Amino acid sequence: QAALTQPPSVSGSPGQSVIISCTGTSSDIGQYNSVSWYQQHPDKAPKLVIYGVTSRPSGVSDRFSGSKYGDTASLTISGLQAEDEADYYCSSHADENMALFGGGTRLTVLGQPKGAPSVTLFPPSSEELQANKATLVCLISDFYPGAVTVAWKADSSPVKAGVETTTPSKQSNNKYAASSYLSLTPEQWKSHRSYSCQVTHEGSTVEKTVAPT
Amino acid sequence: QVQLQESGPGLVKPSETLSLTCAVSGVSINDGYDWTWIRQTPGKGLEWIGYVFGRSGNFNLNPSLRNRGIISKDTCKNQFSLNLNSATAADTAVYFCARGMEGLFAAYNSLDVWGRGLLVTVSGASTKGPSVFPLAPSGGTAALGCLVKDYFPEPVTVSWNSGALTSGVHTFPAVLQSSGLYSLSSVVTVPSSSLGTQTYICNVNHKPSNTKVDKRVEPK
Repeated sequence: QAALTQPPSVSGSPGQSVIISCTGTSSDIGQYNSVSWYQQHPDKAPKLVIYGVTSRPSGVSDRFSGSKYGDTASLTISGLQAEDEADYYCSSHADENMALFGGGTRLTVLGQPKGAPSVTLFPPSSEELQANKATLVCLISDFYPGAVTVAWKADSSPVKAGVETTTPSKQSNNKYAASSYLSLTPEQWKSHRSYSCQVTHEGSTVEKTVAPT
Repeated sequence: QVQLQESGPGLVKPSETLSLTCAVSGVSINDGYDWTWIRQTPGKGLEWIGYVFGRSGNFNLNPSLRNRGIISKDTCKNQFSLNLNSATAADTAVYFCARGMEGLFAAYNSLDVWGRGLLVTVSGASTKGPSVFPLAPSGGTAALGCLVKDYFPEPVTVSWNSGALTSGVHTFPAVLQSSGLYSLSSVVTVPSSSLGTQTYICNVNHKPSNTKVDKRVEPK
């Protein structure tokens, strides 16, 4: 039983429509009327939006509609809003008493204003130094779109060792956030002019700097 | 009114079996529903695991878990369970218990009721509580925070002043280090005139290690 195939990415403008495809075979989507669509926001349980190909559960907007043609099912979203921005999964019954999932489709709603990252750099705490360790903390937030590169500099010379950096993640204001850590010896911390954290958002670079004082 | 609540260890060792229960309230576990399990490796898609039918107690799993998995029901305490034997790193995921709509054909495919999800990590590494370091402040406002360093496994929770402080708070997702340990940070922006008078307490909780910390963050 082959997997259901969805497009990984899909986009639309506010007020407009978007159609998401789920392709199966003649013996699942083609044979049965048991196609479901699920909506999932970050760090939440998915939510039933469509079942039985065309039906809506209690409390689901009329803007969501399902259909199918041959081996392919489709979810249509009209009156596109920013809160419709989520991951969408199709599913179907498959014989031998099982359900098949699609790979999911990420829906992007166009027209979100660009934002520049707010950067906060922290020096090693006295308590950590007293534990003979040192950690720099670069906190990056409120940027859109969610692409950011991070460079560290001892005085002004690049440094890549002892650097762990997280992937971006969506905040509750649809902006993105990330963090970068520089592990060090108290020696390296003490024996330098100033360590710097520079954040490159699309084109521009914001820099913050701490000093051993 | 049908509530589904996952329960179980968030850390299992390789080769051991992964066990989870779903507590069902508001209806009987013996009613004609498909009690279903779903899992999601963080950052990836949905996997359909299988179900039990309430009336019969008959269960089925997907073809790739059929040799390691059982889903059954507990009639004494109104639950259904998932047991996955021979656990490996591929089994690390967030697990959901779910409910299929009443009386539907293939109800296990039309899941309208869900649990909150439970993350379980599969690793040989041991439970390690974090170290909490205060991030002391230095234009009208100032930034201070907590550093939650080197813990395992996920997750931890952070609050400021037991929830009383919410404005200007940003708690960041953890970084996974090559050591295999996690670290995260929380930061809050406050009026600089309130430093030295207003108490600022970072509340850190790491349930896997039973560690609870109330770190005071102070200037100078």
